[PDB]
Amino acid sequence: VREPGSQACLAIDPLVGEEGGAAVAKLEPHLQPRGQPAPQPLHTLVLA
Amino acid sequence: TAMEVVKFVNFLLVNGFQTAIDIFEDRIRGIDIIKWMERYLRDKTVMIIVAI
Repeated sequence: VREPGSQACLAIDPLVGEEGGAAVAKLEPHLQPRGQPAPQPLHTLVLA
Repeated sequence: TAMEVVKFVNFLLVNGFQTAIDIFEDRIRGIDIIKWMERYLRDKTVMIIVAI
């Protein structure tokens, strides 16, 4: 008989870098609000 | 959509996009309607918005 002492099997486990991983970022455009005095289209009429 | 398209064009212009639409480019469009349309159809860089 032989003993597995020296030849024992190996388990594996990755060295995950999640602890130092950057996050996913969401973008939102800062709308030029119409609540603030934004301009409007100058629909014109004629006084005949 | 003519009513809502005006609001949409306001939204785009206020946010800095040069929107070409018939009701606003009336003067240039009047010179030659088909040429006016072709100017934007041929140009590959112009984004076209389809109001369904």
